[PDB]
Amino acid sequence: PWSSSEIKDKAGLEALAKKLNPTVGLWDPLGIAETSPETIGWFRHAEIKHGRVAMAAFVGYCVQSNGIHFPWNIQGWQGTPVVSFADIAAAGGPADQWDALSTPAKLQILGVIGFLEMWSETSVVLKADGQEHYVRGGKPGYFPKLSRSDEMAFPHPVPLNLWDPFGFTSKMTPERKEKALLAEVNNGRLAMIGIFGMISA
Amino acid sequence: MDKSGLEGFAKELNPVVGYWDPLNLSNGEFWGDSNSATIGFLRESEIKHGRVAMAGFVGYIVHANDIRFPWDKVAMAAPKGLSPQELWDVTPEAAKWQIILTIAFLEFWRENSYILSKEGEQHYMRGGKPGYFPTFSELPHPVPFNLFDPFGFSKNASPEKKAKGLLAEVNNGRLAMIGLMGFLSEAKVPGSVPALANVGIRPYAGEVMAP
Amino acid sequence: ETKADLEALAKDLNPAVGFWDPLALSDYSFWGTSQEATIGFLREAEIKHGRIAMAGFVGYIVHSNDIRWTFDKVAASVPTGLPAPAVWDAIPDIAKWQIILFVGVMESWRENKVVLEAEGQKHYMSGGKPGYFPSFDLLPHPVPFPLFDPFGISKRATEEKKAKGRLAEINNGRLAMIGLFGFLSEATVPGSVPFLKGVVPAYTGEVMAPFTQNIFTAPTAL
Ligand SMILES: CC(=O)O[C@H]1CC(C)(C)C(=C=C/C(C)=C/C=C/C(C)=C/C=C/C=C(C)/C=C/C=C(\C)C(=O)C[C@@]23O[C@]2(C)C[C@@H](O)CC3(C)C)[C@](C)(O)C1
Ligand SMILES: CC(=O)O[C@H]1CC(C)(C)C(=C=C/C(C)=C/C=C/C(C)=C/C=C/C=C(C)/C=C/C=C(\C)C(=O)C[C@@]23O[C@]2(C)C[C@@H](O)CC3(C)C)[C@](C)(O)C1
Ligand SMILES: CC(=O)O[C@H]1CC(C)(C)C(=C=C/C(C)=C/C=C/C(C)=C/C=C/C=C(C)/C=C/C=C(\C)C(=O)C[C@@]23O[C@]2(C)C[C@@H](O)CC3(C)C)[C@](C)(O)C1
Ligand SMILES: CC(=O)O[C@H]1CC(C)(C)C(=C=C/C(C)=C/C=C/C(C)=C/C=C/C=C(C)/C=C/C=C(\C)C(=O)C[C@@]23O[C@]2(C)C[C@@H](O)CC3(C)C)[C@](C)(O)C1
Ligand code: KC2
Ligand code: KC2
Ligand code: KC2
Ligand code: KC2
Ligand SMILES: CC1=C(C#C/C(C)=C/C=C/C(C)=C/C=C/C=C(C)/C=C/C=C(C)/C=C/[C@@]23O[C@]2(C)C[C@@H](O)CC3(C)C)C(C)(C)C[C@H](O)C1
Repeated sequence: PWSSSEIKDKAGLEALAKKLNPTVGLWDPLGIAETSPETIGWFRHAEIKHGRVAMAAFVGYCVQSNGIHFPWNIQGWQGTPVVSFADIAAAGGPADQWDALSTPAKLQILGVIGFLEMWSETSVVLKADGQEHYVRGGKPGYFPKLSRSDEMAFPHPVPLNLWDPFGFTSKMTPERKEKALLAEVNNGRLAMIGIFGMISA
Repeated sequence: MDKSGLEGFAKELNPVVGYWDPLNLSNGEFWGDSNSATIGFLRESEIKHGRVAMAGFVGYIVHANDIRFPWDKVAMAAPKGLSPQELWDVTPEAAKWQIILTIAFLEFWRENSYILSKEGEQHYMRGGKPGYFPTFSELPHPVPFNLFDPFGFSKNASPEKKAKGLLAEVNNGRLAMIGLMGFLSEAKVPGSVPALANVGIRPYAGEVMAP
Repeated sequence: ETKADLEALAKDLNPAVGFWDPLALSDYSFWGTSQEATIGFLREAEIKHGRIAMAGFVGYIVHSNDIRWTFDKVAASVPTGLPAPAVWDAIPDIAKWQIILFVGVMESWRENKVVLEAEGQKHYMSGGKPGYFPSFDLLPHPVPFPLFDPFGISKRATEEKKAKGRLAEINNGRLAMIGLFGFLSEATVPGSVPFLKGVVPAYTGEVMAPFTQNIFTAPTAL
């Protein structure tokens, strides 16, 4: 059973809809607001995560198309062939650059991404922190801290966290955080349509 | 609707014609139901035939003009200059089956008394509004756009306007069946309908009612 | 279960369709036994057929696409590219006879009065639970897992979730008994399922003929 103020009904979805945009309101033709609280939370977090990934992908696409490559060597230290980020850039456009990336580099990147995914999904970590799983009444999008000294801390200390490593939010006001969440949802949708547009082009 | 109400309704449809029932089908008990049931069934049959005939008149014109969408591949690939019947017969068999099976589901939904009773209506024979297609609230997944009036232009209409509209529906469908069947007859036996002879109803050499 | 219970079950499976027995199997007394036991047998039959047909649908998709086990010789012996019905006919008959006898041992285990009443349930015809399968607690020898949930999942499931799952089981079984037979009918009768034309490979043999050589006339041995 849900025990939080997280949205669990079409009324709350409509409230958040007018909050993010008074004009559109709730645009739900498929009627996936007519679902259980757990599914509503799942859809909320899915939207948020697509926003994160789409924004990151769009900014990466812009930087890679501009051609601001890295100055290092990507391989060739532990007795392997030498490949440079300049070579990766000269491979082609962003999809071609990803294709030109070596296979274990891809595997390690995807592994770190999955590590962050599971640190998000781990209910015990959120409850050691101040949250629960987004399906069972948790805030959609909260990343638990990777730096900690609790029993749920890594064997070796981690320096910083994923979100807010140096407190750029610092103390944003108790509701301007929600304002930024609204702006984030809108910008995530915009970046979603944008990145699919660039990929289609 | 009782038979007195049927005579009344015929008078509203046309004050001059009245209750022209040369076969007296209204005075009958089909499958041993009541006379009110027979009236409801005949009313639904007339409304449904008029509806399908009105849509079929529009479809026959639209096909005869070779008006096809600018986004579809099937129609654009299909041969042009065909009659509407030839066009339907050369449509893919899977497409025909999807059309007929969706029509089957719509018929099942219309007949389903559970859905009508959840919406405050009944089956037409058992006493209810003939021609009322229920909404899609009871569906397993929540679709948008109920069939009748999907965008909601008649939500605020008045009962008198709606009664006038139902009378118009019956009469306009009555001549719509005649029009569509005129097209089919002229594509079949030539000279059946004189007036269309100039426009060149595209000849068809098959029995339409044999898929 | 009573016919009122069947009506309630049907109205919970599909509120609109409701109780839709048009042949009155629910009313015909099977073997002279009461309606409450004919209902049990018929409901167990529905559940069992749906189970076997769901498994058969997944298995037919697996066999037609030749996703075979990597470390067995029988699968290697069977030629590749055959129709899924033929992937059954190309097997040693001794393996068919052991699949069938495995189901026989399992369905002897299921209907056993002693095992059912030891675990707490009764026979499906004796007012028990239709579609239940007792675990191997009273087995002569130990065995690692049961059939239903060999692992632990759903050992702590609510009765509401179990009821929902049984309803979904019946409905998906009703649908899979038609999907699998759509595959078989399109294989052995082209243009029978209009939507699978050119999808299901054709087949000539009889899907209701398990063994190549007729067991009733001339079997084969190994
Ligand atoms: C005075 C006199 O003479 O009689 C008296 C006695 C009598 C006879 C008893 C009386 C009566 C009753 C009458 C006259 C009843 C008439 C009934 C009638 C005439 C009923 C038609 C239905 C048509 C339908 C449903 C068409 C569907 C059509 C469909 C779905 C299509 O074919 C679609 C399609 O075509 C398109 C659009 C485009 C093509 O690409 C493809 C095809 C071909 C597939 C009266 C009233 O008392 C008058
Ligand atoms: C054309 C072509 O090439 O392919 C086609 C054809 C082909 C291959 C055939 C196909 C197939 C599969 C099909 C059609 C399979 C059909 C299977 C079917 C129909 C199987 C019945 C079993 C009955 C049993 C076990 C009876 C037990 C009987 C018993 C034990 C009784 O006591 C009966 C009972 O009455 C008494 C004696 C007394 C009563 O008081 C009680 C009852 C009523 C219980 C496909 C997929 O369509 C493809
Ligand atoms: C593609 C390829 O080539 O991959 C290579 C990869 C790699 C890694 C190099 C290779 C390897 C090594 C592998 C994979 C090794 C696997 C080893 C493994 C899996 C070893 C099990 C031991 C089990 C025993 C001894 C059982 C005792 C059994 C006992 C004591 C029992 O009585 C069991 C039982 O009590 C229960 C449990 C419950 C009771 O109810 C029933 C009974 C009484 C019967 C291979 C082979 O080269 C293949
Ligand atoms: C021709 C035309 O016009 O139309 C049609 C004709 C035709 C042929 C019908 C067509 C088709 C295809 C159809 C309709 C196919 C249907 C197939 C079907 C219906 C297949 C179900 C499988 C279910 C399984 C294996 C379930 C396992 C479930 C298991 C083992 C579970 O774990 C259950 C579970 O409860 C537990 C125990 C624990 C809980 O935690 C919850 C879960 C869920 C995990 C076409 C091609 O589309 C076109
Ligand atoms: C690279 C990916 C990425 C991008 C491009 C991106 C962009 C923006 C923008 C756009 C300009 C705004 C305005 C914005 C705002 C907020 N982000 Mg966000 N963000 C990304 C990633 C994460 C992660 C991992 C988390 C997170 C969060 C929050 C919180 C909540 C703070 C709180 O109240 O704790 C707020 C207000 C955390 C959270 O709790 O989300 C529910 C969290 O874990 N973000 N974010
Ligand atoms: C292709 C099919 C089709 C055609 C070509 C067609 C043509 C006409 C014309 C001709 C010029 C008029 C004037 C007219 C008028 C009305 N139609 Mg109608 N109609 C079609 C289909 C349906 C369906 C599915 C429904 C429906 C209805 C109504 C109501 C509502 C009354 C009320 O709400 O009381 C009114 C007034 C609904 C209803 O209740 O019908 C009993 C309903 O469900 N119609 N309709
Ligand atoms: C493997 C072969 C096998 C087959 C092919 C087969 C077929 C049929 C048919 C099909 C025509 C019917 C209709 C039927 C019905 C019942 N079977 Mg049966 N059955 C088999 C095996 C066992 C075993 C091992 C037991 C058993 C039982 C029962 C009971 C429970 C009554 C109760 O306890 O109230 C009922 C009603 C249990 C029992 O009571 O046996 C004394 C029991 O132990 N069956 N059985
Ligand atoms: C290959 C065969 C097979 C398939 C494909 C299949 C599919 C589905 C689906 C489909 C989407 C659902 C949703 C579903 C749900 C449930 N199944 Mg099921 N099932 C299969 C086999 C068995 C066996 C052997 C048993 C069983 C059971 C249950 C229970 C427990 C209820 C309870 O404990 O009250 C629930 C909720 C056990 C039982 O007792 O069922 C009364 C049991 O023994 N199932 N099952
Ligand atoms: C084995 C061997 C040899 C060897 C070797 C050796 C010693 C190899 C060692 C390899 C080693 C040790 C490789 C580390 C990589 C670390 C990476 C990529 C870190 C990324 C770090 C990232 C992306 C961090 C991100 C964040 O931190 C940010 C920016 C802020 C925080 O808030 C959040 C997190 C934490 C996410 C010889 C001696 C040569 C001989 C022979 O060959 C055999």
